[PDB]
Amino acid sequence: MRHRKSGRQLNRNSSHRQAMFRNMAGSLVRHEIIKTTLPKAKELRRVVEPLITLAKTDSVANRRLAFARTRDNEIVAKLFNELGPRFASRAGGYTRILKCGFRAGDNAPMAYIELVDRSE
Amino acid sequence: METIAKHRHARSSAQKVRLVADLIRGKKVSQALDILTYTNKKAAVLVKKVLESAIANAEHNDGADIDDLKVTKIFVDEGPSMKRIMPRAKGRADRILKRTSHITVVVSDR
Amino acid sequence: ARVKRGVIARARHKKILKQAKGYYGARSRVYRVAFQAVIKAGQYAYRDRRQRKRQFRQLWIARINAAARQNGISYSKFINGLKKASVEIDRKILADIAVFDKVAFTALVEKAKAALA
Amino acid sequence: AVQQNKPTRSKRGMRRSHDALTAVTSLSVDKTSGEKHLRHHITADGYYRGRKVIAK
RNA sequence: CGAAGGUGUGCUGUGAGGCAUGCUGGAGGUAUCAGAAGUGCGAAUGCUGACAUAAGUAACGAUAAAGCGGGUGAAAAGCCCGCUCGCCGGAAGACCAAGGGUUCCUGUCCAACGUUAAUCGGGGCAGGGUGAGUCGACCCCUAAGGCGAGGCCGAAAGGCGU
RNA sequence: AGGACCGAACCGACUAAUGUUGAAAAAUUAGCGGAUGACUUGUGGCUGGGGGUGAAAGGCCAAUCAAACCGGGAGAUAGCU
RNA sequence: CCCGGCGAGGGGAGUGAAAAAGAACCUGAAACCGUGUACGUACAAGCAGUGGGAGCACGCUUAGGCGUGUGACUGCGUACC
RNA sequence: GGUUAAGCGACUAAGCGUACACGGUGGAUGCCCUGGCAGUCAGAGGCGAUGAAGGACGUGCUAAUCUGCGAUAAGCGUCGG
Ligand SMILES: [Mg+2]
Repeated sequence: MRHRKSGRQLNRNSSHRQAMFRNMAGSLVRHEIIKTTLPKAKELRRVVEPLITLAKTDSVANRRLAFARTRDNEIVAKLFNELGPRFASRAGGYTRILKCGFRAGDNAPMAYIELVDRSE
Repeated sequence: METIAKHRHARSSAQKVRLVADLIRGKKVSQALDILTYTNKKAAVLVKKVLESAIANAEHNDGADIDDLKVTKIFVDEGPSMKRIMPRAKGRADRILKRTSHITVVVSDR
Repeated sequence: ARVKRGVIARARHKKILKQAKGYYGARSRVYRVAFQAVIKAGQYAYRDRRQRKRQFRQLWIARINAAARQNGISYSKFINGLKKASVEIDRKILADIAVFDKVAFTALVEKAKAALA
Repeated sequence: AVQQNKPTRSKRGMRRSHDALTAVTSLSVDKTSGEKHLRHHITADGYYRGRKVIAK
């Protein structure tokens, strides 16, 4: 009954959870701005920030391991080149969450999530 | 002087709208509008629209004093209902009820 | 000729509801319960029209017994002395005197005591 | 399981005492535009902590 | 200058009731005396219509699965576009018969419907759309079978049958 | 060659669970038997109620059957409620 | 004319004897659902009434202990066909 | 006047109950009928192969319906009011 346990269920099984985490993380790293629910972004952090930390070091093995996630060559290409130097001098906290109210369709807690600076 | 505005045959249950009407009964309009616009209910949006219509009615048809304007009487009355048939198991039919509501807001400076 | 009962029945229902205005919930709103409530209230009123005399007699006798007991005599001895003294004061006036006029009840009590001997 | 007697309106309204909604009182006050917004939330135009957060 | 009716008050009678009046109502009602009832409701698991109850509870209809950016739109988890993830793929694909009878396309809208949002739709309104010597139907013929002049039988109706 | 075997389409429902105001006025899921024949299916026709049909349960005859449905006798009758 | 979504709906002005006649349109009761006023209720048990009854608010009256509205408590009281 | 101790103690209604006033769904009651029911006085007591009763389809400046009519198609010719 959840004693020192982590990992939300999101009303999905492991395969769907992993797939939609992967799609969400790819969309975020592509766009640098995503609006979604609070738990979804909170669980996104634990996938994207380690991905950024892995991308901080550029190597063929590191690039292959990164490609094992997000299943996208363009996503990895954007990594190790753009977000690497930007977050090279940053130790964690690459993403931040800004609440923006609730949806009008299902009344779900909405929040924007973005990077630190976004170069904008 | 008293200003009266209302919405008739609104597609919402009387109890649901009454649950929101009691939140702004007797409160200041300036804060009542803020409460209505930040309440996560469809009936809240409906009563916000009715209150805005009443507020506009209290300036285009009335003289002045919008700041001290205060809501006095608010009540929701059940309206005509629609009879629909919802099929059920074993060939049984249940007459389902869709309830409409009349939302009336009474506002005056005093 | 066809006769419509929509006026006489309505008048009777209004009269019945008037007779049972304000008991509780459906009893003051539903005719089918209002009629039974009216009948029960009438029966209770008929019974209490006789019960009230007994209750007031009990109150008067309790007060008279208390008043005699402050004077140092029981109710039975007080009544025996009053009867032996040819005194025919009803217990309502006796209780009123005892409540309001102390000296009058004292005088009654020594007269009863003297009549006892 | 089904009822044996009809509950009164007193029971219905007596059950609904705890069903009353709660109303916010002190949402927030913006330090730049001075508009009401939810606590730890951005405003309508994406303002939080004075600086723009959404850039439209 | 206010009829019936409705809604309150007061008075009155052993009672079914009666009288007066406030308000609404806005046009018929009717004294006394006689006569005729479709003449008096609380029940009949009575019938019709309306409204409570459970209760704002279950449920929202196969555990194949959604997410992101942009656009219309007052409002987008559900509409459109693009990127992904997943499913069927001797089907959840395509073409027909039977049946349905315009559900097909376009423009327009959310009165009612879709078990929610709705701008969407097999929803409402208007317009358009179906081109055959070679397709099918039609037509020639025929089985099972149906009708059946004359004929036989049977009260009639009618049955069988060339 | 088999009224042969295993086993798909197809036919049927023997076992267990769910359901019992359900998705369904008998279904779904996991299993099951037959599966070239006494097989199944499409189309059209025939057998009409004291009758039809029936590898026979007195089963079915339009979600019903120890005598279908519709109208009439008929406001049948009820010593019953 | 205004709000509202170039809706629905509402409020003004006006016609209208009347819009408390607005197309859901004559008169508009009850069951049912609300708002405000007055009273009581968070230590009290049951066909929820009846008799007594302090108290609380208003009209009286120009005092005169009156009436209306509620009923702290108390004796009795286990619906109708 | 203050400190301490004891006793008494309403003013609170999240909601509810009672009476009143104001409202909503609800469409009974009151009034009315180019609608029915039963009779009286008279006619007619049948239509049709010279194509009946009854229907389909078309007919307007017509998108639909009712009614009339039938490619001469909400109709035409003659004679009367
Ligand atoms: Mg009442």
